[PDB]
Amino acid sequence: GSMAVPPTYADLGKSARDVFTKGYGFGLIKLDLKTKSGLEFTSSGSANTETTKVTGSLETKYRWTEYGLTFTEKWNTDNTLGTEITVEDQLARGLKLTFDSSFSKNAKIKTGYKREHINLGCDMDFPSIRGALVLGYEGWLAGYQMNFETAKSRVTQSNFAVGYKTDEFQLHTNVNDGTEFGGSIYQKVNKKLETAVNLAWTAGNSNTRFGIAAKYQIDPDACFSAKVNNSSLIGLGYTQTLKPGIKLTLSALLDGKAGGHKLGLGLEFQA
Amino acid sequence: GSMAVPPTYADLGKSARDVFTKGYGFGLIKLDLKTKGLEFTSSGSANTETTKVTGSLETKYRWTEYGLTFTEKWNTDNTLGTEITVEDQLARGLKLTFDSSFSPGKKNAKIKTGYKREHINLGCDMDFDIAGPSIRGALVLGYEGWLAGYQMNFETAKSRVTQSNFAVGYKTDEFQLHTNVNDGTEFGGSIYQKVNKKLETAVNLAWTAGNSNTRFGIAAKYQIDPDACFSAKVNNSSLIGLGYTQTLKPGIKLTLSALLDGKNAGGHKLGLGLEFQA
Ligand SMILES: CCCCCCCCCCCC
Ligand SMILES: CCCCCCCCCCCC
Ligand SMILES: CCCCCCCCCC
Ligand SMILES: CCCCCCCCCC
Ligand SMILES: CCCCCCCC
Ligand SMILES: CCCCCC
Ligand SMILES: CCCCCC
Ligand SMILES: CCCCCC
Ligand SMILES: CCCCCC
Repeated sequence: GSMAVPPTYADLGKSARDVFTKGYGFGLIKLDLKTKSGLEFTSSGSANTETTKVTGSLETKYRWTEYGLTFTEKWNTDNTLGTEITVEDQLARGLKLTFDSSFSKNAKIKTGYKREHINLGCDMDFPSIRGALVLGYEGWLAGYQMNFETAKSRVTQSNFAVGYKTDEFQLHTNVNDGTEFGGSIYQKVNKKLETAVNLAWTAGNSNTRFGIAAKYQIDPDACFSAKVNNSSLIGLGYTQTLKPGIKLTLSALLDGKAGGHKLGLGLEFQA
Repeated sequence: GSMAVPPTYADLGKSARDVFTKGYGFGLIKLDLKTKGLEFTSSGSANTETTKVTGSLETKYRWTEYGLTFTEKWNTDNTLGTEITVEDQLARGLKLTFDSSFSPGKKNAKIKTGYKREHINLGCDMDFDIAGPSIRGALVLGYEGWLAGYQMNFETAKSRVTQSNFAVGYKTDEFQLHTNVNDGTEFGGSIYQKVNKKLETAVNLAWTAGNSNTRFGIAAKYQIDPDACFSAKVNNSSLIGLGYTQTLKPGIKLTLSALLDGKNAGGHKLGLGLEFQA
């Protein structure tokens, strides 16, 4: 983040998360194709490694910009269809509201106002409410979030986050429902290498969990990622854009200490 | 030993270091007077090469009920030093101190915030200096005896990173192997092994990027009796080092040392030390 606008609470510490999460894709062979990116068509076909289950997905996205609207369609192989309507920066400079639906309810309305040093958020779920608030002060970041159930009239979760970040170095911490502590350090050495460190421990248990990850970019269109943790789990991640259109991702998981591993492959056609 | 908590970054490879550093004290005659709640530790040392004399008066008193520790430092030259330490009050593994000192020499203060835990050992340093404030972080992880540590010093005056140090090592009480890289151009390794209760061994390794030559050292500590021990060290720079320490009675220990320039007639050094404990 190089702007004066703080990210959303859910997007807090995304840089370190991208080092651990993205670039791997274990235990799934998925084939995705997005086109006409404008009417945005997106096809997704993922096959499972453990259960050998093949599930498909076809996504359409009508987006026309001047009035700030974006329609969304997503139907999967086993019928479950949802629509998403979102207007951006029309009723106010930093206003944004969405509308959700599903098919066999799960309708949702999500409102969020962003400004310089401030990024509030509120979500209406159909019957719970989730409110979020993130404040930025000279590179620092503080955040709070509360999920409220309307029927029980009781707060479900309460997360409080503090952190400091730049485009080169990020540190974030958060407490989930009071009993869960989590921390993540992200530091990029150069344009070609990225490295993140993860920390988490639950209140009431003395033990903790830590993990390290890497993201090494050899060529502009070929990079490598590797992660590990104290649970004797290893993860390798490879990616090579074969040509501008198609982009291949091969990865593997190794169980350091029965003896079942995981292997992942991914192709990303783009026309 | 092999406690669940990893050590401080600066404390990585302390078992090997102690075989070299402690038990010697060359070229200095020192007299320490430790006294027990509060603690008044009086120190008086005289240099052998320049015949200068310094005497330090230290006052410390801890408060176990609230984890507080007060510490005062003052020497012959009018230099004052103060330190306050709180432990395990705001959190279980939390610890944070505040140092303050000035010398009629410069004046500076710093706050050192460090959180140790099972398998973790976090530590941060907020240092306010005359030149510029300096922020120094340190994280050390432990996985089944393996230790991986990192440390950075950040000169905040104008955004720059002063030193970056990456260190890995496998540590058990019977065998401690450690390696570190400093500033990306300096490498250093230590091999600590204790043969038995009576003998300890350490090996030192060091070489700099851009120079073919290396520097190594071998040390040893042999403890003849419960009240007497012997030390020895030698490096590839032709420097022999001996030391003898004997507890004469419960409250006193005597330390004799000598540094002998092995090859090329150079100035030799001799050390003597007393440690009254009362
Ligand atoms: C923190 C480093 C984790 C390394 C784990 C790799 C798995 C191999 C470990 C074999 C002993 C359990
Ligand atoms: C770096 C953050 C350190 C915060 C300490 C949290 C305390 C964890 C709970 C342990 C029992 C009090
Ligand atoms: C020029 C920006 C005007 C901002 C008004 C929007 C207020 C949203 C209140 C939550
Ligand atoms: C663990 C302490 C976190 C403080 C980070 C220091 C960043 C300030 C640089 C201006
Ligand atoms: C964990 C942060 C250590 C301080 C480094 C600050 C660099 C801006
Ligand atoms: C525009 C078609 C909407 C279908 C959603 C039920
Ligand atoms: C500053 C918020 C931390 C809460 C600890 C229970
Ligand atoms: C507890 C964090 C201290 C860092 C001061 C900037
Ligand atoms: C704590 C050492 C691992 C951090 C990435 C170099």
